Amino acid sequence: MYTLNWQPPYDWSWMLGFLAARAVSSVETVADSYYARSLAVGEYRGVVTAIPDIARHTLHINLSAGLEPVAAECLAKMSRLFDLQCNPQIVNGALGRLGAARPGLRLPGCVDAFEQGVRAILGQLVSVAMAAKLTARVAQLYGERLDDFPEYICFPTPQRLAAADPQALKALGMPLKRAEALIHLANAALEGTLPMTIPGDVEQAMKTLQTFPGIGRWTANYFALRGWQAKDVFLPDDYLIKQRFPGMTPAQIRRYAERWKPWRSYALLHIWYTEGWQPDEA
Amino acid sequence: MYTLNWQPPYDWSWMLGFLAARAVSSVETVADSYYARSLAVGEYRGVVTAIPDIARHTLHINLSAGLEPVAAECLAKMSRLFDLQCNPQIVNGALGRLGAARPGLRLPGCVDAFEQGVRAILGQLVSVAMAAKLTARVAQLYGERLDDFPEYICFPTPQRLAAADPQALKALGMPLKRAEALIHLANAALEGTLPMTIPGDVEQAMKTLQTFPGIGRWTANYFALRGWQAKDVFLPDDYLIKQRFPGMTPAQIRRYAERWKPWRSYALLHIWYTEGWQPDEA
Amino acid sequence: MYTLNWQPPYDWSWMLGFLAARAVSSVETVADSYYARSLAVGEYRGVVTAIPDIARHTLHINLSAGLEPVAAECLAKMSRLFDLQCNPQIVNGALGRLGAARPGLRLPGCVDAFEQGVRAILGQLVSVAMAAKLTARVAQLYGERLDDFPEYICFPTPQRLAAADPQALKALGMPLKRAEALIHLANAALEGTLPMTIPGDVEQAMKTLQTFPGIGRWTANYFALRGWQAKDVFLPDDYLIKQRFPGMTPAQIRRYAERWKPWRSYALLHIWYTEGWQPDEA
Amino acid sequence: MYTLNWQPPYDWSWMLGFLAARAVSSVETVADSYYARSLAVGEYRGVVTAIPDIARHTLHINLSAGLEPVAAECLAKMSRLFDLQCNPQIVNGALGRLGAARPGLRLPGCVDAFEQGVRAILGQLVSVAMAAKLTARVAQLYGERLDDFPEYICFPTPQRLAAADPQALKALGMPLKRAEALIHLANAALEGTLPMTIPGDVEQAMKTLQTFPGIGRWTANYFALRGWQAKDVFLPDDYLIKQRFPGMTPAQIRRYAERWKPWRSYALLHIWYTEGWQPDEA
DNA sequence: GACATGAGTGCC
DNA sequence: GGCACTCATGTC
DNA sequence: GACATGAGTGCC
DNA sequence: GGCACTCATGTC
Repeated sequence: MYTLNWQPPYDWSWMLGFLAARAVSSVETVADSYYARSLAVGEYRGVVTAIPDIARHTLHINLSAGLEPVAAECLAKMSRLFDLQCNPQIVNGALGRLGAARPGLRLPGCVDAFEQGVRAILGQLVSVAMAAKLTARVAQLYGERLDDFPEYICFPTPQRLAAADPQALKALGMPLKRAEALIHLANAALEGTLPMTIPGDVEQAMKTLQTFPGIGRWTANYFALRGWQAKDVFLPDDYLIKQRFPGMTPAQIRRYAERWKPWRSYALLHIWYTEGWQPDEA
Repeated sequence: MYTLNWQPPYDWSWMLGFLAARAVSSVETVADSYYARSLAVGEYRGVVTAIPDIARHTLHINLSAGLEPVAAECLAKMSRLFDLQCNPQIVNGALGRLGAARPGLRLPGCVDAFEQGVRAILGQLVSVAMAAKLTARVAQLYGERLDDFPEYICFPTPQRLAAADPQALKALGMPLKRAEALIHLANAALEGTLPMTIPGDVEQAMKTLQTFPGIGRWTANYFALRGWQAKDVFLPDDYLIKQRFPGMTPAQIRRYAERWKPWRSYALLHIWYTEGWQPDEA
Repeated sequence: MYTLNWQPPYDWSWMLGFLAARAVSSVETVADSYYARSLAVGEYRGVVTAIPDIARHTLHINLSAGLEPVAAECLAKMSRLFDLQCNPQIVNGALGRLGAARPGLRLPGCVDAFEQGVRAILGQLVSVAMAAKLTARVAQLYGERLDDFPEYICFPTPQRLAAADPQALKALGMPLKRAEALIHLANAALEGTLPMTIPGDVEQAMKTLQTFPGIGRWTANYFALRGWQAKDVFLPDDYLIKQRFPGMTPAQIRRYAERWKPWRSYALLHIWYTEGWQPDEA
Repeated sequence: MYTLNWQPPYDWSWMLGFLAARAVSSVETVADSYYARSLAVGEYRGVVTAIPDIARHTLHINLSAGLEPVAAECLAKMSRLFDLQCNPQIVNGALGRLGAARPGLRLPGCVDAFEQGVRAILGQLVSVAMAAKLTARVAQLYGERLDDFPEYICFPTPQRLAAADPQALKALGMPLKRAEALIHLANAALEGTLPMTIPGDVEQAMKTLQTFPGIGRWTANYFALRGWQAKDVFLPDDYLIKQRFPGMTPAQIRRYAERWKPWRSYALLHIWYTEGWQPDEA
């Protein structure tokens, strides 16, 4: 129905694959030709279905009737998720070699900063698949089902999680500390203390974000990258990243990563997805 | 040339009129058949043109090339400005008689919360036409002019007003306290402390805004109403509102206004634009 | 055994009467010729007996063997409780008539600031008789018993009340808010946040006390007078004071009291203890 | 005139030796047979003289006429400075061989915590002798000279040192951060933020003190030890203490000192004054 | 991965 | 001897 | 209109 | 009494 453009190239298989690995049961549905999920914008609810059209370098978006009143916001959330703004020529011509292998690489964003904040926290320590597992159990117990689409369920809202028993969340398979971190976040979201859109001084905001209980530098960085689509942040503390920069310390990986400014987020993504990458033999 | 839907009725004449009186020179251009303005989204900039289609209950939006990359967010911004999500038969079915004369009334939003905050501040005590001219001088001194469209100029940014000399701003025609309110607000915007979207707990947020230097209850209420498009806030501290409820104190006005919950913001717009309105013997 | 002198005249009948009405069962014993109570200074504990010898305008202090290693401290605490430093000629001189019916009037201090802090809070609203009873219940539940004096009990320490159960104190006959006030005061004392000695800036210090939950302006003023023995503070908010200045508001009474500077604490006492008194309708 | 008791043994040579080395000209006089200094308690001023009487295990205190009204507090101030409360059998019973060589060792305290705070700060990174002269300069420049004893100057009040020009202090011979630290400490004293008496939770109160400018973990410790006479604190960050524990790191010394709880302050003093001392090679 | 604790390494 | 900026530990 | 004071009112 | 809320009132 609705239609948005993008600038070639765009590696849709890479993106869909990336979302699929983290997809949450009952919330999202990922296939090789499309993406679909529940979506809440205020008291408006429905299902969004994104269908890319390669030959035409366009993305078709369909909305169930309940989301029509806020169509444009849905579109906006979709374009942030898919990084439709990216000019690959600018980024690739900057990252050089590092990106030459997957020039269609895009930054997977989010459809809602609060959700991403919940995802990031639950992604602490565990495996990607284990976080999706955990996130799935949290959505199941605290999310709302769509009257029109029972197979689907909306991600738990800020109020619902703000009013959850720490013990209950703990029972889903996470420390008490993690559950407290989640509740705190829902409140920050209710009060407007969790920036929902990318802030002008990402560095400063990430510092404030770290004063949140349960949110360390990794979570704040990862949340900035995904939740805000901050394009120039690296994850020198990441598990896989330490495994790509053998024997290097956080401030080293960090100083190194500086050569990719101001597209460190994209460089980070390429490294994660470059099977045998290793720092330059310099 | 995009397109967005709206439900009838929609009083465009009234809306464009409300925007026209507050139109800021070089930033916005208002006519009886279209609205247009400079628009910045991150580092992307251009000019938006909104043409209403009464024939097909549609709103045609056109963007210059420099904004096309972030097209979706632009459409979202225009939909919040024009209140396209509104179901008038629901609001008026609730407001009753108060809304029967102007059922097409809509809540004039903003295209960016930061800008709206600045306008709210530069609108204190002075006249509407004055705030407009005053605000234009600020946009004149701190705005980013568009290369693609020299005639237009982007609204100041938080980083540009945060680094502004108090005295300089004051010399444009405002007390020093107000120049300082603008500087503080820009800072808050920079670090993510200023909610850019409607928060879950609208008054907890408004209470927090009242700690900001230069922001009292009237400014908070007004900011929430237009900046967040909060649908259930009333302005019992408003000059004109006090005149509409002869000899009534803020609390009495607020008590009375409860009859229009959960659509007090619409009630407010109807009462503001209904000369000679007066409360019942209730 | 030990002896401390004073400057005549000293109204011991008034001093003992005042202390006698506020005495806490098992903690203090007040008779016509002597005062005695439990006393803890660190881990040193015992009983203190003070016998005033009018003839030789001296004060005889006896100390249980347990307090002997900290004799001086006990002596200084007795001198602060009895305002032995007072020069009646200077106060009665700077006060004129107001302080002529009882020039022996002394400011009753305290033996420990935290204790006075607790008394001040528990002395809120209820009558003096109820405050003493209420306080007696608190001492009875959290106090320390003296092995050599089974009849006496040490006033509760900050370490016990800080650990106290809010509900336990509430059960003694006080609002939950007042018990929480006590718990917080005890935590402040443990942390070194409660000034145990008169600060140089009493006004600033009191303003800081008022940020303590359960502590308003009255409690802070009363605590300064008794707890720090600050000599220049008035209780414009006091109940009995309001009756002493009919028709006048806290600020009027306060403007009036400026005439007795810098001995307002004393004036406050005289006016307090003069049923007939009334202001000069200037 | 006045007499205070102490339990033997008491190494007076050592004590007077410790105070004489740190004596401030115009403030205190220290001789073989006595100790003397200016003293201010409110608006009462004068000279205090302490003379130990070894024959009867007592200390004689003489107060100049100006301090009689507050004699008891003066007596208490002397008891805290000379650690009269100490029971050497308990301490020495616990310390074992560590204090067998000097069973009369006492903890040199102070007569005022503010003053002690200033001395702690002025003695940072300098020699005992320099600190004394440095301090003396400060005293002379901001003190209150006694009319009855011309050569005696009262130590600078908090009010006087708060309003001191941050440069005049630099002049005397201290860094810029050094003088700001003094001016800060002084305001705290005025507002009641600097505990004047030992808090129930020393570790906590010390943490808070460390948030003070110019006050680090070393000064906070030394301050607790002398200004509050806390008996169980150690100084692993002390230069001399480092030399006494060859190699070992701050945390290791600390863990070793634990063997002397709850008298680490005494353990500390013994180690300071036992030259070829070295830990057990165990 | 979050978080409080702990070793160090130059400049005031 | 304060004080800011890293890494190494060691439960949860 | 933001914002100190000040004084009322009513519910802990 | 504490305290949050409410209604002048005077200033910038």
